Amino acid sequence: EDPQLLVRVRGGQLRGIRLKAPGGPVSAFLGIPFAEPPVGSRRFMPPEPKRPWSGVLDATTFQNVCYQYVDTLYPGFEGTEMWNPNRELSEDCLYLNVWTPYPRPASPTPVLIWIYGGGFYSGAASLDVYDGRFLAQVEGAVLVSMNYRVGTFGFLALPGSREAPGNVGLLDQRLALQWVQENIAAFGGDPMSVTLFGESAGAASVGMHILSLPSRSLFHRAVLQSGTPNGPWATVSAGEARRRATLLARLVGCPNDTELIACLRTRPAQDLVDHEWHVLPQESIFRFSFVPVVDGDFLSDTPEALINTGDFQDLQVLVGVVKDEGSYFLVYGVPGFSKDNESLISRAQFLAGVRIGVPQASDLAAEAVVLHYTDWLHPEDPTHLRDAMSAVVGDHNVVCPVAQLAGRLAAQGARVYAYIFEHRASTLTWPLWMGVPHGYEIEFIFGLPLDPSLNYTTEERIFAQRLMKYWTNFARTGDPNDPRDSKSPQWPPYTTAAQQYVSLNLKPLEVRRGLRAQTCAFWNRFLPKLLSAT
Amino acid sequence: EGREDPQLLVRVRGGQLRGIRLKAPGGPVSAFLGIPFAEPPVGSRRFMPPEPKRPWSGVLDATTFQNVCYQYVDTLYPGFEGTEMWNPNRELSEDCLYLNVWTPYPRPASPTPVLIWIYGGGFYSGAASLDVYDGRFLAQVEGAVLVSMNYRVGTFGFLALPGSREAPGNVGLLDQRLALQWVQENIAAFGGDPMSVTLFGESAGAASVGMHILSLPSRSLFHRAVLQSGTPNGPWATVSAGEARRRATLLARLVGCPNDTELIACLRTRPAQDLVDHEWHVLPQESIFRFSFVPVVDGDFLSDTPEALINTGDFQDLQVLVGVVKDEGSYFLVYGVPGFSKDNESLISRAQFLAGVRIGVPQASDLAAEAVVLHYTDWLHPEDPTHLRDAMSAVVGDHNVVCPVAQLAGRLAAQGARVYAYIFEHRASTLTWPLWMGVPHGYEIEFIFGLPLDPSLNYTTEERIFAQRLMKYWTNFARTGDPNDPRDSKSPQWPPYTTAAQQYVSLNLKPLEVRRGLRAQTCAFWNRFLPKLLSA
Ligand SMILES: *[C@@H]1O[C@H](CO)[C@@H](O[C@@H]2O[C@H](CO)[C@@H](O)[C@H](O)[C@H]2NC(C)=O)[C@H](O)[C@H]1NC(C)=O
Ligand SMILES: C[N+](C)(C)CCOC(=O)CCC(=O)OCC[N+](C)(C)C
Ligand SMILES: C[N+](C)(C)CCOC(=O)CCC(=O)OCC[N+](C)(C)C
Ligand SMILES: *[C@@H]1O[C@H](CO)[C@@H](O)[C@H](O)[C@H]1NC(C)=O
Ligand SMILES: *[C@@H]1O[C@H](CO)[C@@H](O)[C@H](O)[C@H]1NC(C)=O
Repeated sequence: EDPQLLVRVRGGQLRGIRLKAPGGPVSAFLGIPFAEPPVGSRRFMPPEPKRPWSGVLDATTFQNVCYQYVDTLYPGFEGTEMWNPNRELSEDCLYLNVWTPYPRPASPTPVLIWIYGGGFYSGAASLDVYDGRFLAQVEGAVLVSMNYRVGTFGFLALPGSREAPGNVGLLDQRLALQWVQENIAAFGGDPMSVTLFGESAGAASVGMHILSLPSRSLFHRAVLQSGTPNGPWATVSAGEARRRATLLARLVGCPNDTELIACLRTRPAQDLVDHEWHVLPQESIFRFSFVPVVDGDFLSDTPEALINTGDFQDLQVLVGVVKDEGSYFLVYGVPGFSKDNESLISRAQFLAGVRIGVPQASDLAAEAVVLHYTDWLHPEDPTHLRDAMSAVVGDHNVVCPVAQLAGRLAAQGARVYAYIFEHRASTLTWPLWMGVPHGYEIEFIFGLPLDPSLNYTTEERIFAQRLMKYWTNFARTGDPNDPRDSKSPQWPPYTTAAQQYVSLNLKPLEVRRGLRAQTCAFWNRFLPKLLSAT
Repeated sequence: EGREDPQLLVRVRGGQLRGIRLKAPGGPVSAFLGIPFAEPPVGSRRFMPPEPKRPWSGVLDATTFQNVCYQYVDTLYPGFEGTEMWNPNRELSEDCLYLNVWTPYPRPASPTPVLIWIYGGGFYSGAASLDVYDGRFLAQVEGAVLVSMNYRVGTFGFLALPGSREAPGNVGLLDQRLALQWVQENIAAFGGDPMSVTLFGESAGAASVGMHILSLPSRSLFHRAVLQSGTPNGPWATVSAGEARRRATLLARLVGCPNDTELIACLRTRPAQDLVDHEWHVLPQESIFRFSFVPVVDGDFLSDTPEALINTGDFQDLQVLVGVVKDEGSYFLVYGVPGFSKDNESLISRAQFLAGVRIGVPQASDLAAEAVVLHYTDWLHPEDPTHLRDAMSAVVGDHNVVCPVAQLAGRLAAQGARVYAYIFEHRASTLTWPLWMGVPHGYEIEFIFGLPLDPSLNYTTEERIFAQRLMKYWTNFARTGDPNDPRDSKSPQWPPYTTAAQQYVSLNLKPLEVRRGLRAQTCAFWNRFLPKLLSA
């Protein structure tokens, strides 16, 4: 019995496992329950706190993945399978993981809490890319990650109902946050220095915690990677959540809300997942059936309204995007695209793809997108059209929403730092045309290139080490720069005047100005004016 | 005759003429100035198509420029060469339908290509007699025969009660056409080749050239065309029958004139100046680069709209040269946009930019105007008064000239025409407008006509060489339909504009540089997006 691996938390005693990191050991406590299992009558309901337990709970292994859809577009392919569940699926999935230095930190250490992405329909904290050991060992950080409910289980809502109120996956995350405030000191973590970080739907999640008052006493800083609470996909209205929940119910033979929710609770988990992708209003990509709802509770108003009227004075945010945010999504619905060819498309296929990639756009608004993204010197060139399609989807769904948030936060007191991530992993199994796809910065921030068995280059290991420092410097101080340092390319704050951000690549930091400024003016200022007049 | 220079006596269809021996820097030229080509369009003839000039007895003196057609005279900046250089240099009269001819001295032995200049000035102003249109240098240096005609402007050329007999519209264009007919019948008397006539003009003059391309009866009267900083398509060069009628009727009321015959009859009783004094009061909006009396789509001279005609036309037999100056819009901003002045830097605010766009794009809805502001904003510096000033210039220039030209060039190329496109980017060293205005509308003309060759004018040596290059491109085009010299292979070549490659050349002090896409993205905005917005 190694006393470093034995911790007492409020609910009882835990035994962790000593893991090997490249430069030394780390203590890991995996599969710690933070809620009562949300099963049977507790499906669709807010999480309840975990009852205390007897003896010593075994926290040496990852727990089950929340019940979710599993991707089958390309069986066996690493590019898709690296995001699929790696533990058994279950509705009993509300557990969290903690990595700490070995021996445990002498003095209180900054805490980073990772919230995974996956469209609010998928994801798990057990995926290898989310491995906290490298950050623990190298940076001395305490790293925490939680499972939260996804799909119908986390986000099906009959708004105003007592028994399916909506947003329960966000309340799962909040309970884990509450757990960290109460327990993280036992691991050497500093509960007065918690940084949320996440990617895609996890970044949207982080933003929702910034915009929900109860969450704000549970952290101090935030990192939003490739995702925002504002934007086209991260929220639905109460009417539209009700519509989808009602249509899903109908699809599974169910059945007054009480009666409808009750019948849904009798259905096997897979029966719900079976009909998950039949409730969307259009043929679309980058669109997810069950997501956070503007309920007037967790979210007091729309994220747009909230970001425009918020006071962000004692907040620090790190935000950014990858170079090719849209590319990944094109192979999942747009005719002409595939990982297995160069996806050189016709102009006809481009016009069609815009209707799928901007599914809420009217005929005129779709036409304005096509005209803006056409290179009128090469209007029919298949490479330009393919790359333009990627751009439309990435800009609409991620870059322009990020730019808009960055600017509101900055304008309203927040200290903001922005980046574009431009390095394509040498190990990537997706084709060259997709570039630096959505999700492929995470492995560098988590420090996976430091594991020499993973076949990254020496430059990537050095690069990962740089990114780990920025993120953990930010966690420590709300500033990604070194306090004592190498020095003379400093990462400057993003402001609404200068609009400075940095390129994250194998070369030293480069400061640029304007995150797609002209194009995001199109999406953020023109298109809203268009369809609100028309 | 007897004691008189035998090289200056020529007979045309109407009778005998006496010209004048003028000095060009390189040697003498012959000029026959003030040749009547129509009956004076005065009295009962006002607003009516021109009648060909009846023959005269004796020898008509063709030694001086004749009267300028009655017109508005610019008052904005009195005594200032920037404005005065375009103002009338002879007395104003409705008796003004004269044309001018310049030829080598002695007149060429074998038939020479003819260039016909059609001046600009909004269809409300202009004269063939301005110094800037002086044909002596082209005649002397290139051996060209150059013709320039006066045509009626303002109400006198373009006021229309469409469908009427007494005021059918387009009569100023009919004046231009009669001159083209005159050249056909008569230019051989001067050594010009009637089977090789190339038109050219700037602004309204270029719109006019394009209307002759688009009008059947004019097509037999010339062989190649050159349109500088203007087009028949676009927002300002024509008006619908209904808008022409509305403007004519409003003007009539304003001068105290109530049946079209009765209305037009009463208009003919009014002093020419009364008409001029009210012509600016009939535009539908507060605007710039908009002109009250302009060609009308009558279903006669213009059988449909220029847009329809350029889209459905067969131009296989057409060789055309078209282009633009670097700063088409700057000039116009000082005649209407609050914030702008020739006497300061015109650093405007964002509020002044939005205001100006309403004036610069007068026919735009609120949504269209905001699309323009959003497109032209530098979102890295949205409040910077230097960019705002220059975006205001660009809006006006792109909407009214650059994108219509891009448009025309593409339709013509797509439909068989051999097209050559340029952008002119040299700012004359003698320009009196402020630097912020760049290379403004009309300031290439003096180089094409060769004024820098006159040492009394104080241009640089480099500017003289550059003028000689341009005169060669223009006359080579006139001669052959190709502005390149066949023997000179060392100089860089000017390639034709095509839809595939969209090539065009920069005209400046440096050798020709080929560029691709004449403002392709922005003109997609004006030519493809806004039209689709309009339908909704
Ligand atoms: C440059 O000169 C112009 C011409 O007078 C000035 O324009 C005026 O600006 C004021 C203040 O904004 C307005 O009230 C007027 O409407 C403008 N006059 C007109 C009719 O153009 C301009 O202010 C000058 N620039 C500076 C700062 O010296
Ligand atoms: C982003 N990530 C790297 C974390 C995981 C990749 O997941 C996707 O398949 C992206 C495409 C997608 O969202 O598909 C959902 C639609 N569906 C369910 C029909 C596949
Ligand atoms: C022939 N040129 C274009 C080289 C010079 C034209 O000069 C102008 O007046 C341009 C400004 C203008 O069109 O004035 C219109 C307003 N108005 C009529 C009141 C003077
Ligand atoms: C690329 O691959 C996809 C999938 O089979 C196919 O539908 C598409 O037409 C292909 N394109 C070309 C032109 O090879
Ligand atoms: C040109 O320069 C001369 C020589 O200094 C000067 O005296 C003359 O007035 C100038 N004329 C013009 C046209 O500017």
